[PDB]
Formats: sequence, structure tokens, C-alpha cells
Amino acid sequence: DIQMTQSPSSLSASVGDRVTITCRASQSVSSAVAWYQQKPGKAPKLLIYSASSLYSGVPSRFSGSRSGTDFTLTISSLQPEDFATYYCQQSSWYGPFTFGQGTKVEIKRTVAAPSVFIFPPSDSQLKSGTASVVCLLNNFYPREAKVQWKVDNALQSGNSQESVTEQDSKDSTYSLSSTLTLSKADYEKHKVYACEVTHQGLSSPVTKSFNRGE
Amino acid sequence: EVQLVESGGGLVQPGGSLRLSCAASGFNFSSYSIHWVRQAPGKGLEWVAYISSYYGSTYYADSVKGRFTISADTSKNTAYLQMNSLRAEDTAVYYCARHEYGWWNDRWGLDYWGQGTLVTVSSASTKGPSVFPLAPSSKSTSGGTAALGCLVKDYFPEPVTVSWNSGALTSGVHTFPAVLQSSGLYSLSSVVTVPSSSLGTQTYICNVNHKPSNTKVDKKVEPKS
Amino acid sequence: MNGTEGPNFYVPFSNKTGVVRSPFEAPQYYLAEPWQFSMLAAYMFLLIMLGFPINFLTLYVTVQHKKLRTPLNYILLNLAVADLFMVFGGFTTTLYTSLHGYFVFGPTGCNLEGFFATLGGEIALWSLVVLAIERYVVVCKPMSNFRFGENHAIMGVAFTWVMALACAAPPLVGWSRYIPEGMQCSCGIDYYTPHEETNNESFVIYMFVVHFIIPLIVIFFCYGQLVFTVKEAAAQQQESATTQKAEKEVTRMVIIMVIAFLICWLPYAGVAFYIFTHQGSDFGPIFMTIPAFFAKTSAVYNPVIYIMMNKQFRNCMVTTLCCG
Amino acid sequence: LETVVANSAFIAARGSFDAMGEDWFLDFRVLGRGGFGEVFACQMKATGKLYACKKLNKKRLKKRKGYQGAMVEKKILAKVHSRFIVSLAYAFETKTDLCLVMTIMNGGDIRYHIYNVDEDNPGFQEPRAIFYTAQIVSGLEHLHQRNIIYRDLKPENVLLDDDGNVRISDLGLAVELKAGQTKTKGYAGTPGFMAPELLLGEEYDFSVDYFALGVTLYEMIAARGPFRARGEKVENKELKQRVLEQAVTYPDKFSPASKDFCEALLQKDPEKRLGFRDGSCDGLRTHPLFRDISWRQLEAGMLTPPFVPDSRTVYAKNIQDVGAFEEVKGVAFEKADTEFFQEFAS
Ligand SMILES: NC(=O)c1cn([C@@H]2O[C@H](CO)[C@@H](O)[C@H]2O)c2ncnc(N)c12
Repeated sequence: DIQMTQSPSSLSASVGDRVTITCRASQSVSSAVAWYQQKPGKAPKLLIYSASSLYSGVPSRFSGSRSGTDFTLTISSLQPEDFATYYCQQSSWYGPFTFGQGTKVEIKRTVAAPSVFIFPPSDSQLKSGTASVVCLLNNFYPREAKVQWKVDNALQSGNSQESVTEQDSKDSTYSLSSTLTLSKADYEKHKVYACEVTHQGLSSPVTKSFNRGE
Repeated sequence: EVQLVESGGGLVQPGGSLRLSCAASGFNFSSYSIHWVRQAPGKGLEWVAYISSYYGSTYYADSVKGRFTISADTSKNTAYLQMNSLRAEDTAVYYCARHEYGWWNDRWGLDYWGQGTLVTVSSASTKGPSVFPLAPSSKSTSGGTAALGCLVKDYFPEPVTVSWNSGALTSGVHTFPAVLQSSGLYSLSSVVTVPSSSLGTQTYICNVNHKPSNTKVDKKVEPKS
Repeated sequence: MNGTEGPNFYVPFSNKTGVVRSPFEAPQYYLAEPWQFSMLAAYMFLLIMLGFPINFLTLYVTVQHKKLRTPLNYILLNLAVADLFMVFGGFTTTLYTSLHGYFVFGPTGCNLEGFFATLGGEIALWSLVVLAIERYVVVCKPMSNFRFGENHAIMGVAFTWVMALACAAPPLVGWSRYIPEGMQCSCGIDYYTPHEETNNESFVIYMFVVHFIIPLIVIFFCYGQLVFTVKEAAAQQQESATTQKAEKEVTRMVIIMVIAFLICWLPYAGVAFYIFTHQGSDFGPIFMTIPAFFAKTSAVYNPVIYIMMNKQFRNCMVTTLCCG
Repeated sequence: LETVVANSAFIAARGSFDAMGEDWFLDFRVLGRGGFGEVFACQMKATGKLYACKKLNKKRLKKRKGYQGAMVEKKILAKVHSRFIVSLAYAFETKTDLCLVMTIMNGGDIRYHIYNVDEDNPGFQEPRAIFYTAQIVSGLEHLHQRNIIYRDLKPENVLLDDDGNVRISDLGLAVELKAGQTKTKGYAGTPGFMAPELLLGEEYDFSVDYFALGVTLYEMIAARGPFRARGEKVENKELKQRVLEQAVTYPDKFSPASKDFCEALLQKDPEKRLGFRDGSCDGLRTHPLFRDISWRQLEAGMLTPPFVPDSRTVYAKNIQDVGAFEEVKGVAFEKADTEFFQEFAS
């Protein structure tokens, strides 16, 4: 089709900033570009059609410009409700329709470190034949963080799943759970369960750990 | 308009057949194309295939080729996508696009999108949650504030709701998004931050209500030895 | 007196060396050198070699394209014929004679050669005039509500012939005379002495006025008008790049065209006039070959200017060369 | 060279204008070579108005035996006039030609504008082609209501006026049907603008004009006919085979509405060919293509044309680059020819 390449991949800007995101189509599609605002668990809202013409019933802080291969969406003044993924699109009335990869607009605040907690699996959890060790990183900013699971100092990979909460309304922090899932049989041959958190807010990797018995 | 409501919901087995059908109304389908746009959960918007009334041009996306057979009706404006091969990437909150026809040779974006009804492709059976306590952190992060929670594991269909102390506690609660496990059953943790000093002096019970199986489990969370 | 008059010869090298006789029976080497004759012969050969193809092409191309058959090209065909008269009447004769180093066809030959050369050059002269007239009439439009047709063109062509005969025929009936010019291998018109006894004087006046001054006025008038018109038109049409380029091109061409008319006949007129106003002006024999050089070369440069540098002819020549 | 000078003199005359016999019209440059002889600009000395004068040379008439064609064009145009058919003002003869003097269209012809719009990007964009197609349809309709099959229509016979509106012209290859026939044989028209029926020598109705409309619309946008490539036109025999056998190809430059519309007209078989089926010519007008056109305003000439011709730079053909045909190789006129020549003049 015609590949749609979004730029930047992500950005972090404060409320009341002028934010411009760019979209480059691989092939020129003339004036036939749209822009969407997607906020999780909602229908996409069309912002711009025809590369630069505002859609009706969309705020006038959104505008688009430009043609050829390089298209732009501009938000004149950022709002705390402009936390969203923005998608560009090429349209054709006799060709395919293809979407971008999304531009993540993050609402910025001061850097914060995570409070790191590690939770044992209970004996009740062990009865199902699985041991889940859950690590909580609470109230940190930026959203990005790396959790590394080590059991006995042995790197755990391909058996842990991460989930990050959507931005807190408490103060605009993020929390992250990393859940390491092991068998009971592996768990009982281990002892030291350590969650190492590497993050921008931290000045060194912080390890929280417990020894088996809970 | 906004009235592009899916009436083709419900679970359908992989490789099965269910005809997703747009309850399109508030316009006349012959100056528009009702091509199927799928908002996959927590993932970006994509195109399935072109739909046309009089013009009768239909073209697939290069990844749904012959896994769906487009069809259309102008007597109710319903556009039916036949399902006949499915994977697990055909799980989405389906929407019906609506795209203007030109006023010379003009291409616009998609004016409206549906309200959706979830369509799932899964082989997993119904089964309520097993609810396990995620015991207090007190062997590290001692003193001050401690965190504790409940792991709500092995449930299907979604959702599952987790409250604390019959809804009396809901402050400081972070209920994480569900992760699809290898089994085909969802799991999530719900955590709450409490004073370390309140532990073993206050009971924290998570009240888990899984509506699809009507399975309610109150699971006590207490410091372990 | 710059030569020596005789009964039917005029050596432009005066008799004072005591060897100057009739160049119809005496080998000339006392007014030119053998090398000069070789150069003369080379030059005459050249003029035939260039002149004949150029003029043949002009006639040839017209039969093969519809748009060339139109009235306004008749005068151009006529010009090409005129040039060919000069080639076979003048140039060829002079080429033959030069290699003997004197004129070997005698007094009668001199009259023949002089008739064909003059006839040729005069039809050419009047062609250039008629052509300028046609261009002036068509573009500047002094008379309106008339259509230029075949008949008008034919009249124009006929006129050049009549005027040419009016010049070429008089020296054969004793109103002036044809006598050797230059290195004595070509015969021109006598004007080197305006001598009453041979009737040179009256003829020279007639020639200078009717066949030089009249043409000169007409040429300047017509082309002056044409350039004026085209500048004005172009000024009112600066909405096209083409018209501006054309305006420059046409002006350049017109300068070339005017100069080409001047070069050809001005030498004859200049020398003749000076001699008429004052007699006792001595010139060499080679000096009298100079007007002939300028005139004779017009058989090459006139069709180059008036045929080759026109868009229509160019296209037609390219088509014909690329199979036609 | 001289050709630019002649064009400049025409422009000079136009400027003055903006602000019988050969002794009644001052003559300028040719503007084309029509079907029969020259078509040159000319001007009345008695009112100072510019006209085109289609001269039909006596010589060229004898060669092609074009006596029938001359009479047809005269009688039809003389009687039939609209807002999309050029007015005929005079029919006289001169010394060497028969003359039809018709109103100016000093805006050039559509064929000229295909390549003049941009040399390296020929053909119009979608709005401009659509607009012109609608105007052509109105002209064709006017012929059909009078029961006239044109049997031709091509870009070079669609002339623009000064405003930028187009009109059809030249009805010399036409036939007016009588009541008692609805179809007739022939071979009239210029190859490639002739419908399948015409080429096979079969009977045909009004349908052939709608085939020609299709060819015209396609050619405006793609800068080539359906049956030949860009800046190329194949021999009559090959072209005849193309029209009969080849299915039309399209780029995506066309909108879906214009594509579909063009296909409907370029359909081979009169019964399935959109246009006049002896019901209405307004069935054609119902196609979605014309949702961008207001027919009532179009017919009243109230819509603003997409391109407006310059009134200083003329878009008529250069003189020496117009068509040509041989004049006689010595061939002297018959008594019959002379009698036609006197008769033609009015
Ligand atoms: N017959 C007419 O009334 C006219 C034909 N042509 C030109 O003559 C060419 C051959 O028909 C066309 O393509 C135009 O360039 C015209 N050009 C300008 N005005 C006109 N009235 C005509």
C-alpha cells in the first residue's frame, strides 16, 4: 500500500505548549490525509481531513498544514486532555487506506522515582501449581521504566509479563506491575526473588527482594 | 452519522463464521463506503476492505486476503463481513467507517466510526477467577507505607471487577490492565497502598466479582510469616 | 582614364607597356600572374559547386509540399533560376577561360557571357525588390480588402524579367557595350569611361538611377516599414515569450537582408559614380575584379538568406532528406 | 519567423477590434485547414467585425469529389443554430473558392488546449474536463431533438469562444433522418470518432454521436483517445480494428463517477449505450458525474468556465502548421462542378 510513517515516535510536553507532529507518506497521495485522536476505550475522533482542513465539531486549537509527502498536525496550546495517541492516514477513492504507527503525546511533569514493593505468592497461589511474584513500581514519572527479574541472580526472560496503568489522575504519575510467573516446582528450588528496577528517577538500580517462606 | 452500531457481537471460535453487520442509519449508503475499520484493543487503527454500493469496487487489505468475503446491502445499508478464516488478530471492537465520495475528486478521512460491540476470537471456555492474596511487602520496604494486593488469575470472559472491603476502600487502589496469558485466560493484579503499621491490626479483603460466571470470591489478605 | 578603349575591348590596364592588345587573341600575363589565374579558376569552380545544389534544392523541395506551392514562393523560385543563369552563363565561361589566362571565345563570346551574367544578376536584383514589396504589402497592409493570389505573384515574377532585359539587351545594340572586366576572363558592362561615342555615358546614368537608386530606396522603405510594424505588434504582444524572441530574430535577419543587397550592387554603383563625376581616376585591373567578386557570390548567399533561414523550408528539407 | 509576424499582425488586428468577394473582407492568417479548404480569419470593412471564413477551394472539391459534403454543411448549418452550434452569417462565393462565413471562436479548439495547457503535462484536470463534457452534451442534445445524426465529433471541431465556453460545430458529415427511418447506413465521420456500427457499414441510430462523446471525454483527460496512445494515432485500418475489438483502459486519474460514465458511452452495442434511446437525453444527465454540474445554469450560460482564453494571445493554429491537401495537377473543371459553384452561392 502506501506506508505511513509517524514522527516523533513519542513526545513529552507540558500543558500550554505548541506541539507539532509530522507524518510522512512513502508515496505522495495528493491532498488526501486525515488525522485522528485516539484515547483508549473510545471511538476515534477525526480531527483533520484533506491534509489541512478542520473537521466540524473539533476545537480550533487543532489545525493541519502541508501537502506533498510531508503532512503536519499542530496543536496550538496543549491541554491535559490531549494525552492521546494521534494517527495519520492516507485516503484514496480507488486505492487502499493505511494508517500510521501513532504519535504518543504525553503530559509532562517533574521526574519522580518509583516506590518498589515485591509481593510473595501465597500458599493459596502455590496450590494452583503456579507461583507468581509481583513487583509494583508506584507513582513514578516518566511512564517508561525497565523491570528486570532475577531469581537467584539468574536473569528471567520470556516468562514475565508487564502491565502499566493508564496515567493517574492523582498527580499524573504512572504505576507499573511486572509479574514473573514460574511453576511451583521451580519456585521451591529457588529462594531469592529479586525485582530490580532501573528508572530515570532512580540514580542506581534498586533491588527489592524477599526469601521464600511467604 | 454516529449510528454505526455493530450487531454482530459475541464469541466465535477460530476458523468459524459470524456475520458482523452494521446497523447503519441516518444517511443513505450510495455516496459513502462502509469499509470495515477495526480498533484492535490497546493497538492502532487498521483497514480491512473496501465496500461500495453502486460502484461495486471491493479491494482487500494485504493481510486479510480471502479470510473474509465482503458483502453489502443497500436495503438497510448493512454491510456484512463473512468470517470464514480467523486467527486471534480478528479480535477487535469493530467499527463501520463512513467515507465521503468526492465533490470533484476529493478524498476525505473517515467522518464517523461506530460505537462498537466487542468480537472475540478465542478457544477458551468460561471459568471464574481463582483469587489469591499477594501478601504485604514487609521483608523489604519495611516501615512507612506497605503495599499489598490480590492476584485475580485464570478468569474468562473479561471483565472482572475488584473492590476492597466491599467498596469501603478504593483510595490508593491501582487495578492494572488485564494481560492475556498463554492458557487463554486473563489475569490482573489489584494493589492498594496502606500504612505498614496498620498491618495485622486491620483486615484487607478484596471482593472480586466476575459477572460472566457470577462468581464472587472474597479473599482475605493478611501479613504472612 | 584607367584603361585603354578599343573597337570592342576595354583592357582595365592602360596601354603604356606597349604589349596591351586585344585580350581575345593575346595571352594576358601583363595585368595578372599565373597564380592569380589559378586562384580565379579555383574560385569560379567553387561558385558552381555551391550555387547549383543550393538553387536546385529550392526548386525541388517545392513540388513535394503543398504549402510551398502557394503564390508567395514563386518569386523565390524565380530568384533560384536567376542565380543559375549566373552559374552557367558567367561562372562556367570564366572557369574555362581563366585556365588559358585570357578570353578565348572572342568578341561574340564576350557579348554572350556578358548577356547571360547581366541577365542573371538583374533578375536576382529585381527579385529581391519584388520579394520586399510582397512582404511589405502582406504584413504592413497599406492596401486592405485584397487577397494575394497566383496572378499577382506571376506579374511580380514577369516584372523582374522585363527590367532585367531592359539592362542586359542595350549593350548588344550599341547602347554601351560588353567588354572584358577584371583579369580579362569575364565580360562586364562598360562604365569605366562614360564615353559618348559608344554610348556608355547615357547607359551608366540610366543604370545608376533606375537599377540601383530605385531598388535601394524600395528595399530600405519596405524593410524599414516591416521592422516598424513588427516592433509595434510585439510591444502589444508581450504576453508570449515566442513573440519577443521572434522580434529579435526578425530584426537581425532584416539587417542581414539589407546588407546582402548593399554588398552585391554597391561596388558597381560606387566605382561607376566616382568615374562619372571625375575622370582621371586610375585604378588597377585587379580592382575591377572586386565588384565582380561581390556580385557573383550573391548566387550563394541570397538563397541561403531567403530560403534556408525560413522555418517552413527547414521542416520541408528535413522531411525530404529523411525520405521524401 | 514570418509565421510569428503573421500571428502578430492578427493579434494587432484583434487589439483594434477589441478596442461578396475578396473586396469586402480584409484577409489575415489561416486558423486551420478545415474539411474542405482553408478556414481563415477575415474582417468586414463595413462594421469592423472578425469572422472565420471557411473557404472550400474549387480545386480541392474536384479532387476529393467533395460536392455532397459541401451542400450538407451549408443547408444544415443555415437552418440549425443554437447556443452550442455556431451561427452562419453569409454564403457567397469568390474567384477560386466557395465561402461560408461563420462567427468567431477566437479562443482556440479543444485539441489545441490539450497540449497547450502544459507541453510536459498534457490533458486537463478533472473539473475542467467534466465541465466541457456537460456543455458538449447540451450541443449533441440540440442536434438529436431535430433528429440529426452528426456521425462525428472530435476535439478539433469543438471550439472555445472568448469566454471559455465550448460549442460543437461543423454539420457537414451529418444526415437529417426523415420520419420513416430511425436508422441508416453510411461511413460518415473521421476514423476513431466513428462507432462500431459505422465501421461495419451497418444501420445505426443516434447512438454513434454518444460513442463520439465518450472518445472526446476520454481524450480531454488522458490526452489520447481510447483507441490510440499519447501523441500517436494509428492508420485507418488499424484504428478501425481498435474501435471494433478493444476494450477501453483507464488510469486512476479519473474519478469513479467519470470512469463509469465514460464506460457507458464507449459501450459497443446501441441498446446498452447510454444516451438517447428515443426516450430522453436526460437519462444520461442522471449519472452521478453531473452532481457537480447544475444543468439549468449551464444551459443559461451562467456558470463560470474553468479556463478563460486570453484576449491578446490567440490560441488559433499557426500559419504553415495547419493542414493541407493537394490542388489540381492540371485537372480542369466539369460543367457539373461550375453549376454546383453558382448554386452554392446565395
Ligand atoms: N470552422 C470554424 O468555424 C472554425 C474552425 N477553426 C479552426 O480550424 C481548425 C480546423 O477545423 C480548427 O481546429 C480550429 O483551429 C476556427 N478557429 C477559430 N474560429 C472559428 N470560428 C473556427
